[PDB]
Amino acid sequence: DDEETTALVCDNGSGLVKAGFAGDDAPRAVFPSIVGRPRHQGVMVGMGQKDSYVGDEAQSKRGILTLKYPIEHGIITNWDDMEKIWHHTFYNELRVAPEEHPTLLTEAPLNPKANREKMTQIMFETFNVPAMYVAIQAVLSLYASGRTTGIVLDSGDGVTHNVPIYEGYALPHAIMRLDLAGRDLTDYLMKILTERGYSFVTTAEREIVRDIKEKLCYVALDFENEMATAASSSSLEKSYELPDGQVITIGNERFRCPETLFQPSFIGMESAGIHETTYNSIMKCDIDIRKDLYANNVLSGGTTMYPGIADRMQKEITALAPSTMKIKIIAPPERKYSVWIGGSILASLSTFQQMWISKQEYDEAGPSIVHRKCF
Amino acid sequence: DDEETTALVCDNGSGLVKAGFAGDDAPRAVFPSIVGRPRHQGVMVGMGQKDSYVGDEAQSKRGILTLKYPIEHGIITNWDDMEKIWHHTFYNELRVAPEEHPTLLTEAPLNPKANREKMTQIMFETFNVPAMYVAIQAVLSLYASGRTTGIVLDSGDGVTHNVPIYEGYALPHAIMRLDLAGRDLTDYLMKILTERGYSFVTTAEREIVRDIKEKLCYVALDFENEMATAASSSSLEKSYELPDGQVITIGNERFRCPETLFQPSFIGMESAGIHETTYNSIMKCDIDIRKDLYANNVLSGGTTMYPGIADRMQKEITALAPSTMKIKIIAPPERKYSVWIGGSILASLSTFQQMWISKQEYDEAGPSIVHRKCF
Amino acid sequence: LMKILTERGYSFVTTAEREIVRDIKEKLCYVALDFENEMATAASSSSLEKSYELPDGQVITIGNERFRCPETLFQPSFIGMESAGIHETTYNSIMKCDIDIRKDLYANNVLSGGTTMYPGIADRMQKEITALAPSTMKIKIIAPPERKYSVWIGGSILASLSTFQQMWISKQEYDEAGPSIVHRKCF
Amino acid sequence: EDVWEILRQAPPSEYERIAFQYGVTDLRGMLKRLKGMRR
Amino acid sequence: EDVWEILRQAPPSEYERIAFQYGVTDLRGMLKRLKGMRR
Amino acid sequence: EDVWEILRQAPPSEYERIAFQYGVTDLRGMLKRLKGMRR
Repeated sequence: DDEETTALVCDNGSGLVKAGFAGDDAPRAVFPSIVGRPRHQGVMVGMGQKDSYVGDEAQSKRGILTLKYPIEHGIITNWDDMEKIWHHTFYNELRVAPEEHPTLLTEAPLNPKANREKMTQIMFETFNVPAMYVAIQAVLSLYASGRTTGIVLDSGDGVTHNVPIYEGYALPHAIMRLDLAGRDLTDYLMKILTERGYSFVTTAEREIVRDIKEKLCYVALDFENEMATAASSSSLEKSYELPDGQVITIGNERFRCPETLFQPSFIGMESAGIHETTYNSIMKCDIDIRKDLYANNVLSGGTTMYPGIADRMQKEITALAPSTMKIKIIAPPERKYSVWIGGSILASLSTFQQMWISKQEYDEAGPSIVHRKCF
Repeated sequence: DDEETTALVCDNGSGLVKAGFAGDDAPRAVFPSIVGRPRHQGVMVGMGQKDSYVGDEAQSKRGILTLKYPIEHGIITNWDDMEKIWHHTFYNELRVAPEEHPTLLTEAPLNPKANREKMTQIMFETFNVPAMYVAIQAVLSLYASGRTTGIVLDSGDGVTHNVPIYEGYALPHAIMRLDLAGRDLTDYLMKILTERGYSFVTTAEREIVRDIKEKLCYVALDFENEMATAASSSSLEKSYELPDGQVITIGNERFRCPETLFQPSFIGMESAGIHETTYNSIMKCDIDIRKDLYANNVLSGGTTMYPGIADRMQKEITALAPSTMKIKIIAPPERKYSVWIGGSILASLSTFQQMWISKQEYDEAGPSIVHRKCF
Repeated sequence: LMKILTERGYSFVTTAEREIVRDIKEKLCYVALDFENEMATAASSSSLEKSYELPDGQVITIGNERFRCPETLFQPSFIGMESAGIHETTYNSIMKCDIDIRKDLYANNVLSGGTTMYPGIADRMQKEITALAPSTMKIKIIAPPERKYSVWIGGSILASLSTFQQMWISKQEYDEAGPSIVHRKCF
Repeated sequence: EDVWEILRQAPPSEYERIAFQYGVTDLRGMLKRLKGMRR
Repeated sequence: EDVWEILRQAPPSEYERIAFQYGVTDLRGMLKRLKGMRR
Repeated sequence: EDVWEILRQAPPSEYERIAFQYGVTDLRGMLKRLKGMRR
């Protein structure tokens, strides 16, 4: 009921799905990627409970229903759930006809091709959008940076990687993977809370604990000195009302939860921390790209919302990087939605319809087309 | 407890260390050059786990321990680990007194002198062998050829070079370097397996994948035609029981892993493939040495164990070399141990003790001696 | 089981009733390898109606509960735990394990507990894994008859480890290092 | 600023570049606002 | 059996190991009986 | 073959050569077997 169209900038953020129109200032839809199964499924007069309309409704009315991510580990194992998820999206908070508007889709690196294959044809068929296009959430956040050069620590929704760049020029050889996720810190901190005399196993407990993080957990620049403090650091014992109501006490965990992103020994990953992954990616870089990398040390992720994260960056590099070069880590406050912003700009790139996955091109070339010479 | 002596033909094969006595028909010792750090180091009744007796024991009982090469990139960064490695060698599978027997050592071209300097004095002191001698693994394999003339593609344990020769006459100007290694193909194929919907990051996963190569991966003479086949080549989908137990599926990767030794674009080396490196070395050669080179196209390496490798040679040269000349690539089945065989013969060269690095010569001339007028 | 006994026309709330019922378990309750087939049997399985003298004296009747009490350790839905049964907990721990540790795990499927004294528990193990574990690998669950006291036996051996006094929490070490010592670098 | 004028005047290929040199690091911006016009 | 002799002869660190290979799965045993001597 | 005899008769410098012409490409061989005698 308007002019030509505006794109459908839709993000499948690892934890929450977020989206808006082309060039919107904020993805109007955001909510957990959960599927809900009411445990006991009590029989009452009438009904009123849908199985898995989780969206944002389920967690509030959580407990009976369990939690499910189709994309559990940044990779989706079930889709029926998931396409109904997008239907909820496009008809409950997008409440829009997909056929009406073009949509750009977020796909993470290392995906098997068939994943985007199907996501495509299903969106075509069920959603019959005018047509679609997809892009790497990492890459979309990278355009959200506008910083043509430098690496980005894309530790955002539920994934972590490094994205070395120069003038938009990134090396796939220079990009690695980090299975670490908000889920991982979740499991770790839940473990610690339990072992400290607590029963933290339940799903809603899982959401509560992540929130406990996001509003409480920080990271200390120094590790042992701050742990010695915690031996008697009477500052850090802030106890927080367990949302059920009894204040839950907190100590040094308020920081020593996520640092394991530098030391996965306690979380148990042979992998090396974020910092040295960035650094070795740096070494594999060419000679002088590295000063820019220092200056283009663009962080990304709201999961990385922790205090002193960037400063811990500069100091750790310093310990690693030569003092001769100068280190400048970037980290926008708008990092988790920066991916969606870059998607909105790129899909909004009305000079850039040509890359668009249309009905015909797909149909004549089937699913495989979107993969050859395009994405 | 016998007559004069027999040499100690010991190879520090880039991936595995191998060795035997003078003139042995096989290096009696072979095993990975790994160092093992048990990750969590669980406390139990008593002990029984040595840190880094990796040898061949560690990988079987792998996982807790990580992997370390002292010689990581054909060049050794740590030695304490490494001399204890040779102690394991000489006292666990050589189980012999180094002082008893002379030993010839394998050193690769382009080594900084100090490397062999120290390796020498440490072997003297710790091992007090009667005395020692060292030689280029490339050169030792080259005597293993007996082909006085021609170039050898020494793509063996973990390195790649070209060794143009004539009557044993090789040009250092005509010899180049290839960082490509079984490790490199390892990283590439691990990358591909992961991106195809797999989590291939773990060390034991690394050994498993190399084995997956060595028993599965081949190379196709043609690239695009065989890739078009793979579009529907129902032959190549052989899936192999992941050694954990679930059959891991395989497709075109069974070949398109190593070809990058001809095209380092996908592995990301500006360097040119093995074939054209050989060819340009050929051009720098004199006028007519080249026909012999064609006939002396001696391949080397078990890493090069792939099927049709030699045939791909002849065809690629053909595309390069004039049809006027006739191309004959050599490639023994005994190529990876050919280096050790040549070492055994040369050290066994009882007409050739005179080149031997003795106690005195070293002591009076310190470490530097072994480098001047000798090696 | 107290819940079930009560709901089947019984007043099982009292403490001594609690001990009695646990004993009723330990000497009666078993577990069936199959669930639905054995429940269909119980529809008419005239074997399983063994009634046991309530220790007060009146024989208490028993049916399929003699087995369907503990299986919930595999299905906590009826006991109401979102948690997954013992078997799949073992299995997912297995998956998180490294590549080839798992064959040993199959062979080292060591069960423990006298609470697990139930008949066919191990066999239910192998079958459930089989349904889970690849047939390629071979599953071997362990379960000593001496499982509940096996803990005490291991303690007796370890403490008896006269080569291992050094780990011992002594007067002084504690006193100078207070209570915290026993926790750092030791337990 | 002239970023409006010069990023509606510069090359497009180099609209990228010169938004990134002539002050519009948010070339991201420049296009989204160019679109706010043509969005 | 020789487990008595070889588990009073083997390493201790590897008394563990070789009770577990040379037949004394009850290294637990081997020590408790070694102790029945020294218990 | 006479490689045995002529490679225990030829020059040594040219033992190399004539193992490589008179059929013992494994001069490598010829020496290791000459050594199997003197090894």
